This record gives sequence, structure tokens and C-alpha cells, in this order.
Amino acid sequence: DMPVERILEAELAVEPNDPVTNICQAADKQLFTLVEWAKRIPHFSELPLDDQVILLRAGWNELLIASFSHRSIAVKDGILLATGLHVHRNSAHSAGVGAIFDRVLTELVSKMRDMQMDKTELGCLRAIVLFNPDSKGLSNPAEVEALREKVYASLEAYCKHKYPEQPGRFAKLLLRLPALRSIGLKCLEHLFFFKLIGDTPIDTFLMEMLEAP
Amino acid sequence: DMPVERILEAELAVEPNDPVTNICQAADKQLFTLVEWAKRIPHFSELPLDDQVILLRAGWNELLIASFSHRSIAVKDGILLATGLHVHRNSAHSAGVGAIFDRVLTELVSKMRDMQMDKTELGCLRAIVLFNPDSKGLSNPAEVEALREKVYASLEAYCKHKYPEQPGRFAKLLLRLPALRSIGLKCLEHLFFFKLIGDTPIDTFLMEMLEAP
Amino acid sequence: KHKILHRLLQD
Amino acid sequence: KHKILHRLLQD
Ligand SMILES: CC1(C)CC(C)(C)c2cc(C3(c4ccc(C(=O)O)cc4)OCCO3)ccc21
Ligand SMILES: CC1(C)CC(C)(C)c2cc(C3(c4ccc(C(=O)O)cc4)OCCO3)ccc21
Repeated sequence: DMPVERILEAELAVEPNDPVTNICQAADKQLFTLVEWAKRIPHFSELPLDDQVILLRAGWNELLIASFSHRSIAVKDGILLATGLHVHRNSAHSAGVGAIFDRVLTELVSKMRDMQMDKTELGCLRAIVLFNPDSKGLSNPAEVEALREKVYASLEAYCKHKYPEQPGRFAKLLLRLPALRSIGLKCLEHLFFFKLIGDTPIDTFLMEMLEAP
Repeated sequence: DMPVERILEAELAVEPNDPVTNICQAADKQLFTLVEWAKRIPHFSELPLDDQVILLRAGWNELLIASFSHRSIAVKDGILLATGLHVHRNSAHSAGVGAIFDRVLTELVSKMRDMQMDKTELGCLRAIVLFNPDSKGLSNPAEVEALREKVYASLEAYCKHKYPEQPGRFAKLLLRLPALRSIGLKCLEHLFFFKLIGDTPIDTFLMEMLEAP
Repeated sequence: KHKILHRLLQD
Repeated sequence: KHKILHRLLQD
């Protein structure tokens, strides 16, 4: 009903002077890819069109952040952007965004690497974030809650089977989500500020996610 | 090693014109109670004194929010303050803080009630929040990570035993944590604003948690 | 309201 | 730095 093999295929179908300008460029590019990603997640396309909007608008940060963090596993003190460019710890710090960059590095990338999070687990965590019943405006929130329940039950059962020696790997995965949430909110703030000041080029799709509400 | 019976006793040992002034009054009162709560959590007092500071300073919002939300289960569209006063949805909205108040109601209180979260589970979720290895400054973060691992392994084993008909109750509990995180950050913002403006009395302990860093 | 997103969620 | 908190975490 909610197969981890299908969620994995959604992830695999998606694989490709101012550092902040380069990071925002990569963000906009991935927003298009994210919409295509969401569709490949079982039952998401079957949700009403308005609810698909509400879901993607509420989680786009966390969804994108999870993606470039897992991509950056084999990177020393930095992140690999979707554009192909690497961005190092010092490059971001010198751009005046080192505090949040280090949070991404320490709380996600690093934590992902040490447990060697696979693409199926990354996909499931992303799918859990996607099916957020707490998203305001949702027409039928219980339907979105039920789809979340099906993703994590599949993820647990995937974990108990693929890594049966690590009895607490399931909870370990789920406990990166508050960090992702916290880091996601702090990104929005930054992005709102890059907008307010106007010293950073911001492409059309990224600009639309920064429009109200 | 990390018994749920002992965590439960920590919770039970703690039980007792402007609505925002009344809520902040209740906040300060509970900050003293929180410090006493943390001590009763196994191995917390054994952590270096500086690390106990870092832990409580990083999670005090989420720790307190979890407490008054679970307290408010049998309350219709409102929260029960520790001072004994009830605060209704309309009272908060009229005070100009309805948006966040409803978030507390919808994402926590309500979600707690529907699954009938017990005091042991509330305690464990609080203990997980307390032992946050992502807290910056921590002398030995791996030690705090290990204590977290022991709380949720105990919580899972408690859940599989007390509610063996609800196979996904463990994940359901852990997935209220991102909401708690998100709601916790939004509280800080409000509290910083009540401070900046100065139109709300703020007691000494609450003021110290609002000092930098 | 959300122009680009709606157009991409189409089909 | 954090006066009240340190005093309460004492003992
Ligand atoms: C420059 C900052 C604030 C720092 C940080 C690295 C955390 C970051 C991340 C983003 C970003 C993003 C960055 C990179 C990518 C990507 O290359 O896949 C996708 C998204 O995440 C939230 C939306 O856009 C956007 C801006 C920024
Ligand atoms: C008035 C607002 C912003 C709204 C809301 C109800 C979310 C709230 C909550 C608090 C509060 C708090 C409120 C009540 C209590 C309590 O009575 O136990 C403890 C803490 O939580 C974070 C720190 O203080 C402080 C302020 C506020």
C-alpha cells in the first residue's frame, strides 16, 4: 500500500562570487525537482490539488534541506549543491551565514553519515515531512495523517528487516526531524531577509514560496 | 538503567486583566519547578554543572510547553495554567496571540488527548527533549546522546508492553516532537517581543532565560 | 495565488 | 552569567 521500494524510486528519479547567491540558485532549481518528486510519492497525486499545494508550501524547506544534507555525506565540512558546486564551511561563514550552515553540518549531514542513512530512509523521512497533518488549511487532515502513518510503519518494518542488529535505528531517524524542523525555520528567516534587503538575486519559484501566506 | 518508573515519579513530584501577563506569570513559576524536575531525571544531576545549564537553557520552552499541554487534556478549547487559572481560545485571541495559542491546541493538546498520552510517555518525551545532544556548547555531547538513546529505548519497550495493540504508538509520540520544536521557537519570538516592548511584566527567572546567548 | 506551483502540479 | 539557574542547580 505504501511500499518503500516505490519511495526509493522517487528519490532515484530525482538524482542529478557570493556563496548565498549560488545556494539560492540551487534552491530554485530543486523546487521544480521537488514538485516532480512529490508526485512519485504514492497517493500524493491522489490528494486534492489545493492540499498538494498546502503540503509542499509547508514543507519545501525541510524537504530540500534533507535532500542536500544526505547528498553531502562524503563531503568534508561542506555541502554539495544540486548545481554541482561544492560549498565549504569557511565559504558560508565568510558570506555571513556560518551559524546556520554549521547547524546543517552538525545536526544533519554529520548525523546522517555516522549511521550511514540509506536513500530509502531519507526518502521515508522526506515522505513523513511531506504528509504533515499539522499543515494549516488542509481540507481532510485525517487523510494526510493516515498517509503519514503508512510511511513510518513501512519505514519501521524496513528498518527491522534491513538493519535488525540496530534496534533503535527507527527512532534515531525520527529524532533528526525536530532538528530538520528547527533548521528549516531558520532558513526561511534568512531567505525572507535576503528578500527584504534585495542584495541577493532570487529566482521566480523561490520568490513564490516566500510570498504570503 | 533508565527506568520509566523513575521518570514517572519525576513527573508526579512536580504536579501542583491581560491573559499574556497571567501566562508569563505561570511560566516563571514553572521554571523553578522545571529545575527540580530535571534533577529527578536519572543521570541528569551526574552531568557536569555547565552541561545541565546548556541542556535546560536549550529546551526550557519545549519542556514547559509539553507540560501545560498534557495538563490541558480535559479542557475545552483552552489550557490550564500552573497557577490554577484556565485560559480559553478566545481569551488568547483577544490578547493578540491567538495564532500560536491555536497551534498549541491543535498540534499538541488535541493530539495528546486523542491517543490518551499517559504521564510516563509525557515524561519520556520531556526527557528526550532534555537530553538534546544538538545543544551547542556541550562538553561531552556523546554522553548526552547516549542518555537520550536510553530514554527512548525504555519508552519503546514501555509502549510495546503497556499498549501492544497499538504497534505505531511509539512513532506517533516521537512525531509530536517536531511540532513541539516549531511551537517552542515561536514562543521564544513572542517572549522576546514582550520583552522588547515592555508592556508585559516579566519575572526574574523568565527574564534570565531571555538573556543571551 | 501560487502561480508557478499550480502549473507544475498540473497533470 | 545565568545567576538564578546556577543557584537552583546547586545541590
Ligand atoms: C544560504 C542559506 C541561508 C544557508 C543554507 C545552506 C542553510 C541554505 C539552504 C537553502 C536551501 C537549499 C540549498 C541548497 C539546495 C540544493 O542544492 O539541493 C536546496 C535548497 O534550503 C532551504 C531552501 O533553499 C537556502 C539558503 C541557505
Ligand atoms: C502567551 C504565549 C505567547 C502563548 C503561549 C500559551 C503559547 C505561551 C506559553 C508560554 C510558556 C508557558 C505557559 C504556561 C506554563 C504553565 O502554566 O505551565 C508554562 C510555560 O511556554 C513557553 C514558556 O512559557 C509563554 C507565553 C505564551
